[PDB]
Amino acid sequence: FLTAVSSIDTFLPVLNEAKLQWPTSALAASSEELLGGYVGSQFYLQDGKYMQFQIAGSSNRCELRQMIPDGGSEIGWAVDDGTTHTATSSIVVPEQVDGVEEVTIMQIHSGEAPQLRISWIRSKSLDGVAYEDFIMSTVRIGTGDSSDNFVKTHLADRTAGAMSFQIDVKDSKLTITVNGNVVVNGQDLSFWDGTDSCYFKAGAYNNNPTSESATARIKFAALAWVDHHHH
Repeated sequence: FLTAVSSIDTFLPVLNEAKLQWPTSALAASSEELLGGYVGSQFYLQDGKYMQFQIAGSSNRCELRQMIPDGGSEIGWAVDDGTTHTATSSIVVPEQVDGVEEVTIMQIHSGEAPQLRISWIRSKSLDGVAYEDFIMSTVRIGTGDSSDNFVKTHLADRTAGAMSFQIDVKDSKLTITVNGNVVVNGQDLSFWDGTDSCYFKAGAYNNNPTSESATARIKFAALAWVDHHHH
């Protein structure tokens, strides 16, 4: 039988501040249900240690969505509200099966668009350099579809072992730290000033697969939204 993520202590803080969306943006489990042992093949505890997300199908997802703690409603914050917004994680990205091409593993999202996606990607060229099997950041600096709306950055080659991520947003600037090294230092997010519906997500969101049957799989060793106000 599948073991529930809430059966150990590691992920209780974040489960108290999230809801699960699966297999689309539809609610699959409230915070209370996650703390109460919600479990399925899409979301279970692997190796007694990892919060494992699994999803197949183009644009489908199995993702935690940040919520107000202790049974609260949807959170929304702004990049320019003056507070530091921080997410941390430690992620094992296994070798992905054939047909999986890109998996988004953390996001900053608003009602209508992703400000930031961190994704694993099988193969891509960036700025005239071909990269394989790597982690990338995609930042939106507009809502359009042309390449001037995006800032895309190679963060790191995928490792077999856990990779740690920290995302900080403060005063309309984004910092991304990977394995303790600042890789994205003060990216401008001021396009989004005034949008007060932003929130963190994490999990697996499957992008442009070549088979809708192929299951993406991501293992989290740690995940938290870090509150700088301690309220």
